[PDB]
Amino acid sequence: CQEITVPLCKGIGYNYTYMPNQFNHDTQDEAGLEVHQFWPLVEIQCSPDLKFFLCSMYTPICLEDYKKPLPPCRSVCERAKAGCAPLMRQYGFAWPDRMRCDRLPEQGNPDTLCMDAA
Amino acid sequence: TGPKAYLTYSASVAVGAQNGIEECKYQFAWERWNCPESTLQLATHNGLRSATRETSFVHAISSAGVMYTLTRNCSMGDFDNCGCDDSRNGRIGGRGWVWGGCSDNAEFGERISKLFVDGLETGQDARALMNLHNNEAGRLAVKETMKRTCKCHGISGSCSIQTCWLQLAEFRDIGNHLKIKHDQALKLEMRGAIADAFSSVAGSELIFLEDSPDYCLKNISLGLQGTEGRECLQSGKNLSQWERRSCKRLCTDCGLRVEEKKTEIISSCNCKFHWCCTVKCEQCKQVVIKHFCA
Ligand SMILES: *[C@@H]1O[C@H](CO)[C@@H](O[C@@H]2O[C@H](CO)[C@@H](O[C@@H]3O[C@H](CO)[C@@H](O)[C@H](O[C@H]4O[C@H](CO)[C@@H](O)[C@H](O)[C@@H]4O)[C@@H]3O)[C@H](O)[C@H]2NC(C)=O)[C@H](O)[C@H]1NC(C)=O
Ligand SMILES: *[C@@H]1O[C@H](CO[C@@H]2O[C@@H](C)[C@@H](O)[C@@H](O)[C@@H]2O)[C@@H](O[C@@H]2O[C@H](CO)[C@@H](O[C@@H]3O[C@H](CO)[C@@H](O)[C@H](O)[C@@H]3O)[C@H](O)[C@H]2NC(C)=O)[C@H](O)[C@H]1NC(C)=O
Ligand SMILES: *[C@@H]1O[C@H](CO)[C@@H](O[C@@H]2O[C@H](CO)[C@@H](O)[C@H](O)[C@H]2NC(C)=O)[C@H](O)[C@H]1NC(C)=O
Ligand SMILES: [Zn+2]
Ligand SMILES: [Zn+2]
Ligand SMILES: [Zn+2]
Repeated sequence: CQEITVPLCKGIGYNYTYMPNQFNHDTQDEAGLEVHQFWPLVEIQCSPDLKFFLCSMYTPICLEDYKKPLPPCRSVCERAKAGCAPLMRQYGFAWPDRMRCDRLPEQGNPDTLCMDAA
Repeated sequence: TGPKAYLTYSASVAVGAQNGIEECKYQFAWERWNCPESTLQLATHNGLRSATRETSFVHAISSAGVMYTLTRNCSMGDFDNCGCDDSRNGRIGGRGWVWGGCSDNAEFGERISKLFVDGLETGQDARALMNLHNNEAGRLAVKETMKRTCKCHGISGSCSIQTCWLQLAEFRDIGNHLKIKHDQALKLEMRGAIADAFSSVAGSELIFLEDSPDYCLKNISLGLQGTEGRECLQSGKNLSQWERRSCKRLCTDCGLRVEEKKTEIISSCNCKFHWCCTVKCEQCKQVVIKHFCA
């Protein structure tokens, strides 16, 4: 584990993330340069979940008791896509293929453990 | 090749050869010969003076282990002397991608691996050429398996533009590969008349001379401990038809009987995830029943 240094992801729920991430990034700074390109959509608040979602992917949680990766649930992603994609579509921006939601576990499985709302 | 160099790499090399032995142990986990080999043994040559098919695999996978580990040693910040493959960096390798990153220095790993592993192959005899061959067979297995890995640094992460470098495959995949190379190795019948016959053999393929002993049987002269007292697999949800046969293969076909052994183990389980930040996993006592030859 190391501590979150990227601005957009500070105080989202946890202060500790690991590297490399699901996107295969060396430093948080390298990861930050890319997630910062979403800064508009965060301010627009097209989805409340987007900041949490983008941060669970670019700086996934790191726990000292649970050493298996912990991704966001499919439902969390499907809501951020629901809010953001139309607006992004309007400006010629496709919903990123890494952000795809079927690549994520659905909630309600002991085998597929994830992060979501009830 | 001076004792100052031999010492600076020796720690890492020993770790490497062990990885090779451990993977060999993995690949043959449920076979009659189960890699009863030590790291030490490939220096002592005790437990493998038998130019059998299986001795070929040991040479390759351990040579492959030394090279793999030190190539990765080099690439990470472990040796000051070697950087990585800076050659070809910066260039344009294809449509919408460029070279860069830290491509693994395989030629460095091969360099060291030859120094230690091929060193132990003392003698100018036919067996020593055989073993020398098998070393490179595993060594070049490590090289060929290298693949272009990439990171997409386009707009918003799009793979439109990307930086690539040349990376090692997972050592497992090298083990699986060399396992195959072992399964289809071939026997040789044979001073320069011998050295001719070895050059008629592809550098990738494994060479062996003697036929392999009955591995059901104990033969302390060969370092073979017999199949008795070995765990086998009976029941399993997702076991290879191979794995399901392990009990008949290791035990009954060898004359021995199949006994069960009740083991209780403690495993973290039944995990529930609290909202945000935390996950709390209670631990459970679980009963696993193992099987073995008696
Ligand atoms: C070349 O690369 C190889 C790996 O490819 C590398 O082998 C590994 O080296 C590390 C560093 O010595 C070993 O890591 C140790 O693992 C043991 C358990 O056996 C730990 O106890 C060690 O912990 C130390 O550090 C901790 C944090 O500071 C402390 O809490 C602890 O008290 C110890 O001080 C340590 O993590 C690893 O075991 C080997 N791999 C093996 C042997 O399989 C090799 O060292 C590299 N060579 C160079 C030049 O670095
Ligand atoms: C432990 O292992 C030794 C050696 O095993 C031999 O070499 C192995 C690598 C494998 O190729 C084995 O298939 C092979 O047997 C065993 O000793 C060997 O015993 C056999 C007889 O059972 C001998 O075979 C003879 O060879 C002669 C010529 O010298 C013939 O005339 C005979 O017809 C017969 O075929 C063989 O020479 C012998 N090897 C030596 C030199 O020791 C041994 O059987 C085994 N021990 C145990 C505990 O089982
Ligand atoms: C992560 O660190 C931050 C900042 O230290 C914590 O947020 C609060 O920090 C203030 C001091 O700046 C403390 O007085 C509060 O106790 C913190 N708030 C809370 C939630 O109690 C935050 O708590 C840390 N997160 C974790 C993982 O505990
Ligand atoms: Zn040898
Ligand atoms: Zn292969
Ligand atoms: Zn049973």
